[PDB]
Amino acid sequence: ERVVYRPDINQGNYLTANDVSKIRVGMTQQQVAYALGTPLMSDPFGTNTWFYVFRQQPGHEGVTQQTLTLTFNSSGVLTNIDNKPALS
Amino acid sequence: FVVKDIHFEGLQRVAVGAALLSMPVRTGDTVNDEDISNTIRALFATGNFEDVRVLRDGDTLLVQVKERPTIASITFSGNKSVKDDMLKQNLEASGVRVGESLDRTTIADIEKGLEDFYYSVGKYSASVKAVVTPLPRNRVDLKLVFQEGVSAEIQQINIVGNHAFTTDELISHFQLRDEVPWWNVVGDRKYQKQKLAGDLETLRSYYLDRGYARFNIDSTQVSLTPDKKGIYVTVNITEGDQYKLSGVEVSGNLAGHSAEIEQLTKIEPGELYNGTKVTKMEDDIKKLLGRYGYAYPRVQSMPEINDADKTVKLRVNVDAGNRFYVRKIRFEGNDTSKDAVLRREMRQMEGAWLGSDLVDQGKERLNRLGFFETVDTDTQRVPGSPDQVDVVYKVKERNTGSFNFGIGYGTESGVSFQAGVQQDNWLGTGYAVGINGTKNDYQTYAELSVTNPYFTVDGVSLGGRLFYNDFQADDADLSDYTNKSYGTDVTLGFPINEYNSLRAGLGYVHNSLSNMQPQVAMWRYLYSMGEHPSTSDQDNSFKTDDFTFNYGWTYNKLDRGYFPTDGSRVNLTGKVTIPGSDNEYYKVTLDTATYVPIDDDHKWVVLGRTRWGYGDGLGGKEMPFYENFYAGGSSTVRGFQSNTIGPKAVYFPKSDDAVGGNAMAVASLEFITPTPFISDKYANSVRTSFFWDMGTVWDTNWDSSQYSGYPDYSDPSNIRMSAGIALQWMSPLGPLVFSYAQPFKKYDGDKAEQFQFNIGKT
Amino acid sequence: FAAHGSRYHRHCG
Amino acid sequence: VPDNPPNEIYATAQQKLQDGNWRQAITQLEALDNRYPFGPYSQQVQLDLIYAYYKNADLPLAQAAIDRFIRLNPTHPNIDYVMYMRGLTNMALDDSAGVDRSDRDPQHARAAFSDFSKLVRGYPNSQYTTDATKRLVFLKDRLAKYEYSVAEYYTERGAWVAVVNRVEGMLRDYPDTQATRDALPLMENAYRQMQMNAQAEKVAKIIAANS
Amino acid sequence: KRQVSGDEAYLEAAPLAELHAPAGMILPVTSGDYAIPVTNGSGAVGKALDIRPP
Amino acid sequence: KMSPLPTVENQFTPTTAWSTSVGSGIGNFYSNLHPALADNVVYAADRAGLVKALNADDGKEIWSVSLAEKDGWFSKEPALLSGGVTVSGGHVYIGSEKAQVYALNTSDGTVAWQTKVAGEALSRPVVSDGLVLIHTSNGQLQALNEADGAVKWTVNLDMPSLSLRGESAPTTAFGAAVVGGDNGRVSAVLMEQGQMIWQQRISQRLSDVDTTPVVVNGVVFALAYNGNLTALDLRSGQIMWKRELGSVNDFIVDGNRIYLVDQNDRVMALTIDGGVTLWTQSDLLHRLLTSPVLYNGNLVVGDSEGYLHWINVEDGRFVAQQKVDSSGFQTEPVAADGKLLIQAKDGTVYSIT
Ligand SMILES: [Zn+2]
Repeated sequence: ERVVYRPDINQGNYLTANDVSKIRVGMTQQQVAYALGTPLMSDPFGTNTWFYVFRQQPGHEGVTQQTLTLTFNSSGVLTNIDNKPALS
Repeated sequence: FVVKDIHFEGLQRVAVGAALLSMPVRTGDTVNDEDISNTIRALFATGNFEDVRVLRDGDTLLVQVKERPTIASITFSGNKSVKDDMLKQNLEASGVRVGESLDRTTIADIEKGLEDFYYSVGKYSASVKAVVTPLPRNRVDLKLVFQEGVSAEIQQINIVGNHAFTTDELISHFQLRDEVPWWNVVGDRKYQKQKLAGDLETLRSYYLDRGYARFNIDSTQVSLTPDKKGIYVTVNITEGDQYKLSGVEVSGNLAGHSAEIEQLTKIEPGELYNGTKVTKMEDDIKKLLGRYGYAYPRVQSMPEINDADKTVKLRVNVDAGNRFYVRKIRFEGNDTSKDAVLRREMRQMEGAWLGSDLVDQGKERLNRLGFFETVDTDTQRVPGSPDQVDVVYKVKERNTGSFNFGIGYGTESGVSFQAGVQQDNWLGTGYAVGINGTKNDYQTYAELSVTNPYFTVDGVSLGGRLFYNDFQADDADLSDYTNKSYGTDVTLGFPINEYNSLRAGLGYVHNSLSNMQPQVAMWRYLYSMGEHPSTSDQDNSFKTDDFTFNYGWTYNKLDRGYFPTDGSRVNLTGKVTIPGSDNEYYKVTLDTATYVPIDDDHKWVVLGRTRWGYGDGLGGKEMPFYENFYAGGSSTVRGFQSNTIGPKAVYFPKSDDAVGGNAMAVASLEFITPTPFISDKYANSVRTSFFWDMGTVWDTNWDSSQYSGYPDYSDPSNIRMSAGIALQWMSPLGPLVFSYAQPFKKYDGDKAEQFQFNIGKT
Repeated sequence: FAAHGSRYHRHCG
Repeated sequence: VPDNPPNEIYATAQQKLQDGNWRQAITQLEALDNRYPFGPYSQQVQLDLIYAYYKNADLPLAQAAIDRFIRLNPTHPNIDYVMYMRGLTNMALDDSAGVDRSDRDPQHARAAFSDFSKLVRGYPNSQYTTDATKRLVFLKDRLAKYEYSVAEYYTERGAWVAVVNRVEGMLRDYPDTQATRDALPLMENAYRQMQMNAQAEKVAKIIAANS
Repeated sequence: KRQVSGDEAYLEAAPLAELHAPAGMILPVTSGDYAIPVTNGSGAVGKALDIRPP
Repeated sequence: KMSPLPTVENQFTPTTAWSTSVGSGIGNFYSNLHPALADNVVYAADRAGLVKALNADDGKEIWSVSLAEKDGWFSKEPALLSGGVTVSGGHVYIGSEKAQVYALNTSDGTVAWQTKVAGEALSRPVVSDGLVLIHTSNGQLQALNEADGAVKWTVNLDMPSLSLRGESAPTTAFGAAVVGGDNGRVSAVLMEQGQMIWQQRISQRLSDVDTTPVVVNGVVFALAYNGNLTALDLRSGQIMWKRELGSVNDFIVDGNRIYLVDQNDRVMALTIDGGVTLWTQSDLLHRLLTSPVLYNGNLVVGDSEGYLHWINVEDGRFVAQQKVDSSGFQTEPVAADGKLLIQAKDGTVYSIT
């Protein structure tokens, strides 16, 4: 269970309020990359989508995850944003 | 002269076409003696020849040349001080390698290179000679003969200018040594520049830790005796006054965590300056800034000093840096060990933000296993990505299989032998297997064990063993009987914290008893089990089979593994028989050790130890007589002979023979002081102490009312005491400990043993 | 005193 | 070790090289090469030396001999033979004296794959091409199993970003192998664990479409 | 040791098989580095090839 | 390797007059501590301390004193007296490894003044016109006023990375001092302030250090380890003649001849007027010898095995051999006023007829 001496397990991009708050509709991929950093995963099956995930499981507590999905136009212009601050 | 042709002699190996390409002149060119000289000097410049000679023949430009002889054999003689492969590595320089071409003119370069090499080894009087012999087809062989001379040794280490401390206290911590007693292990009198630099920086640290902010080292001289046998070392230093700490301040690219860093940086007023505390503070600042995802936090601190008030003001600068992410972790060199065996020990997660301290501590974790000779690490930026890196580990495996043997002696059990063979990395799987054996005066033991360090990825372990034992009581100064047993166990490990862990498992044991001398305490247990042996005969036997459930718990926060000065250690163990077995009993034990320093330098400390035990039958039956507790001897109560404390046997047709009891309580208290008469250069290697011991053993089931003519063995009030002195150090034969104590409270059946000692591992 | 095994120790009083 | 002219040196060496143990067959070869390094016999001595070192399991010395020859004379007509022998030499280091060897270091297999690819691309009509192709189609699956093992470790450790990236890279590099077809359920499980059901359904469509 | 690989056997394994793309989506683009070159003709396989030098 | 002892017949039988032990000796530590004689009294010393005065004839103690500190848990620390013993006027001057320089009055051994110098004092002090010159281990040369013990002037000299243990005691002539160096260089300084007059390089591992120099009739003779013997003018560092000889031991000049002991332990003779050899006596090779002295018309040299060899200078032949002490002889002998004295590596002091 949780009682055993686990290490800390970090995954994904590191996000902060000061960084996520800078995203506006219509920015290009280069500007989004400059603002947040290159994403560790993207859709491989034929859509221009980036997934930002910030998942932690420290010490002897449970998990906490935040996601941020950005959908880009074929021209490379951001068109939709979806922020989910808490795990289901 | 005009070149009608060029004619070659002596080109047995060097290509004629290569020489024709290599000369500055070709066929049909006008040639004079200047061009002939240019040709011969160019052929000398080619380096393939030793004696070029040219002539103007009647119709050709004649060249007659002896090529450089090819070296076909390299041999050494008299070189036993240094490995042949080391010599081969040394001769890689100056083009001395088999198959190539050379001359006798370069022999002196080899001589001086070898002389310099042995000078670098410390053989200042070494001499070398070479003998060279040619062979047909312009081949040549050489042999090297060596004289090792005498290796120099350090004669004295001196420090001039110190006033705050004695020179011996400063010398005591250095790696180099100028005095080495025959009865101690402190090092060797060899000289190395790396160790000299390490000693210099240790000396600098020793003064920086005690407020001497103005400490400086002026010069260092190394001198050699005219016979080149002794080496002298001297360092010049100067120290100022001590300084006090006035306060700290921090500024830089703090990235919004300024208050959190500031709460960490505060130091109370009035304290002396301390470089260790400054470094720990800046390291903690780096760590705290590192848990927010910065890869390379950089901090720097310089001290501002005021010579009027003797106070120091600390200035700190911090640069947060940037964020990087790990794309992949790769291992290379593990041609035998499985990938998961190395990947289990990492603390950096793949596909997460980078942490430099995590990478370094993962390297340390991987190096602690001992399967590898060396471990290296590199961080490579992946091309085309601004902020992604790859981490690569380099390892080189070593053979983990080994066989070991040992021997020791002591008054507790006499001559002991140990032997075994172990394999720590069976087929590169990470399993550990081994076979072990041991024989004392009164016991013979053998076992075989298998252990899996990772039964679960969190660190839970699983293992077992299969053992055989042969215990003969009368040789241990007990009542006479004989017990031979075998069985098998299986157990689990379960760590819950850095300092403490749990334990549980099952086991099976089969006991066989023989040659039992009749007595009331034993035959009480036999009657309880429901057997009626013959009182007049010694030739009785008994057999039992049992299944047991085991558990335990350990806590360990000691300062260091050898000669500790702080911390505590507690160990608890239990046992209970599940139904279906023959016996029905439980047992529990607990022991404790703790250190409490009373001096700031941790050279005056106080030690306290305890030990408890209890056990009884579940119902109707009793605990078997071969599970009893014992006290007395060097391990438990100094000053008493082994196993003599406790109840005594009463035969059927009373004596000094002890039988032990089913309850025990032991206590001890000890004072540790510095050794008074050993020189301070190695006085810290020997520990001397004074102690006070006490304890008792009693049997709870002794029916006193029916045995009025004998003492009451159920009374725990019979407390024994003793006091004395003991000392220990690391002998060249191994660990060693002496003791001398005298009991000042004893009873009728107790036999004293005032002088006790032990040598080596037993 | 006696050489009980290899240890030398009192078997007496 | 007796001194002799090279005609019967080579005669005896070849007589005891075509049959019998290699331990004495090698010994006359280095003696001949050491005493008479330059001469008509040179190339044949080098090739027989490579063959003896390979078959006697002296793999690093075989590596040294091949690496010496391949740049000493890159214009030899039988360079494809040496090229294939280098391929065999690299392939021989990937196993030892069974337990599955896939988890261990694959750099030797990678070098062997590159070597056989260079051979089959350089000399299509050489006689060794069929066996070279068989060896490299084995090596491809061997390379894929290592990435499968790494993903299978991280799916037990509990790091899902690593699992999806490993499986995606394996799908990009080895698109047509049994290891990838067996490994994509880990990608589906990781997507479902990180609550990315929109991607989990797509991986489910792939696994449903392919048997 | 390890002399078994000098007379290597059982190198033959399962053939490669392509993946099908479902409707309304695409597969990731292949790297192409480990692409297997196509060949023609036939020749000796296994023990039938002579490793002895020319 | 070391040669075996020679066999000789003695034309005379030397005997020990008297022997008195003075604590321990210098031990196995290489040092320059040696006894001194003046006005029929003899002064000796130990490494730990224990400066002792003995009458020349009977060898009986007059007074004794110890310089070590004697406080502790029944333990004491040594003063490490390495500098040689010299006497001038009513004071006795001894150096120390602890950078201390002691001045003891001859009457009762009580300290007159004590001064701390820039480094380890290893050379035997020399007294001249109220100033004492001390050559320290770290290359500093300092002059102390003999009256109060205060520092007068200081001259800094370069020090190589590696060197031989020991320092060159300076000598004085015409109001200017001459001193060797560890860099194979000889320098001359004016006595009053320390003005450098002239400098010259004498030498060719790369070790090259000097012994004490000597000056006669306006020319300066010097010798350097693994280097070259030279002759220099007192006016400037001009070189007249040179040879390939080297030694760490002292050498003596007399009449028209020069006697020295080679670093290979070979006794030789040379002319003042030019670098030519008169005779060579090479059989004590690789036996650790000591610097020679002239006494009773013969050349006397000690041995590290404890033997004392007498050599005739007229043709370079042995005349005597004697066994004295089993401890050995490292430091130089001393001879004056018809007496010859020597101290072993142990504390025993010998008077030889
Ligand atoms: Zn006994």
